[PDB]
Amino acid sequence: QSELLCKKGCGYYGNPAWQGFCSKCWREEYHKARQKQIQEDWELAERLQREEEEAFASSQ
Amino acid sequence: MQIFVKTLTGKTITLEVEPSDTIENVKAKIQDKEGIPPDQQRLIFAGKQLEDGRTLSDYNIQKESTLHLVLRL
Amino acid sequence: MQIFVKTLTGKTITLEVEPSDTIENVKAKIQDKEGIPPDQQRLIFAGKQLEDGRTLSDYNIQKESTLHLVLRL
Ligand SMILES: [Zn+2]
Repeated sequence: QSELLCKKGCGYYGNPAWQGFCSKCWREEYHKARQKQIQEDWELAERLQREEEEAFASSQ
Repeated sequence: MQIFVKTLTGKTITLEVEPSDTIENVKAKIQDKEGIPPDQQRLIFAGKQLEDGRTLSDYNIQKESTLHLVLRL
Repeated sequence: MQIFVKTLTGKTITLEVEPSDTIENVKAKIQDKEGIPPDQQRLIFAGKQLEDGRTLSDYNIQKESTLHLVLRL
């Protein structure tokens, strides 16, 4: 019972290295943030795709 | 380690890589499997287009990481 | 960092660990020294039996901390 308790409040102790979360809660957060990069990257990929197709057709 | 390259057309290439591997060498690896030439490949990770002379480690591409592939025209 | 594992039979194993190390990996470390298999090991800290898939940091095992070892039968 101190300030070191996990930030999700699941009872286990957090780690300074994992920004306050425990091992299991940090995994969920990590997966959550990774899900977001894939999504954003897919959106970037879409833009680059549209642009390559436009730049192509801007030839012949 | 292992990372994944998702195409926009429903393919996920699974590559066998090391953090030391250059982006250029990763694009050679994609050629080995998909037959797409390195200079016809745009790789994306965390909102950046991946630069040829840099390495996976330079971008913090770790275990399980997922990039995207766009073809050049 | 360094933590200590006291047996009930007059042995104190001194381990070299990191807060990120899993309980399972700590039990592998004990095997390296004592030859006791991980599945024959119960670890105790602050009144709890230590769960395999959790880490030292999950239990607030810091520098100098002392656990106990009971053998399974
Ligand atoms: Zn937690």
